[PDB]
Amino acid sequence: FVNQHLCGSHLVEALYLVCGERGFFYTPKA
Amino acid sequence: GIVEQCCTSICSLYQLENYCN
Ligand SMILES: [Zn+2]
Repeated sequence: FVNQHLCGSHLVEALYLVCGERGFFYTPKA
Repeated sequence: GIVEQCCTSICSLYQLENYCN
């Protein structure tokens, strides 16, 4: 794997691919 | 944290794995 630069919805797509059916938490700073 | 870091800098898939359930 390679390092990635992910912003916005593109990070949520990556999380979806990595975690799949385990699911995930998307927790941005406030 | 992860959100910011991936966008401001760079992040790896292994880092993202810390966010799976
Ligand atoms: Zn885009």
